[PDB]
Amino acid sequence: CEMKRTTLDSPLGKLELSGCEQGLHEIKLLGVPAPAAVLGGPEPLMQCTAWLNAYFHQPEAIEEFPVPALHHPVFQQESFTRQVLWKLLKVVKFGEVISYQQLAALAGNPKAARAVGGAMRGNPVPILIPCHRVVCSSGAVGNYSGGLAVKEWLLAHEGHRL
Ligand SMILES: [Zn+2]
Repeated sequence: CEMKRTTLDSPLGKLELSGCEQGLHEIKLLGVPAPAAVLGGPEPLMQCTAWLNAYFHQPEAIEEFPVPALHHPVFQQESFTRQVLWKLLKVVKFGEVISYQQLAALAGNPKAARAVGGAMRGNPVPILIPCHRVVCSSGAVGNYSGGLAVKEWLLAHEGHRL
């Protein structure tokens, strides 16, 4: 699993994308459309770069971009966390939101909202797997592993009045 990396500047700051031939491993926030610092394969990395560029700069076409394969260890083995992440990825689209409770139910256990909240913090590929779209049943934005301001920027970017 030879790890390759590249960096992509964005409205959220420099994003570090890492992965291998088998898939995208992580999207990390290090703190005008920009190119990835290092061009070329592996394929999942190039796909992630194109996806992110579209998400930030050509959002109307986001559904057109293929989602790269994921190979971070969290996706390699079965677990409630993986079930949660995959469900979120598959169901909650651009402009949509879901409560921690609804996602828990989706994952098969309506009473596991806290575990769902914990699962969000174990998400290695934010934005792509929209942990920012998981919010409070009260209407509040809710906590975010990457900070409230970041969660609010993403939600505002998707049409929310924030
Ligand atoms: Zn890998």
